[PDB]
Amino acid sequence: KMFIGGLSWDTTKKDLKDYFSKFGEVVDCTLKLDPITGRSRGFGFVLFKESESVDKVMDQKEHKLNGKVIDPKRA
Repeated sequence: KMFIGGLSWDTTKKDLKDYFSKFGEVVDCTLKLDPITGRSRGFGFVLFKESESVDKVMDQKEHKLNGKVIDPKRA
């Protein structure tokens, strides 16, 4: 699992999970940016299915989803 900081107030587990589907497989992907439930924490989480897939997305944190970069970490 990992932590992705810098999610857009209108992000979702789909656009973030798919954006991360290019690194490997994902069993989970949360997004704390609820623009409707006032539950937007400004970041979400990502949970890949394999270790090699996680290390890859961590090889370069110069990401850019929702039109904004993020902060990938080991949760």
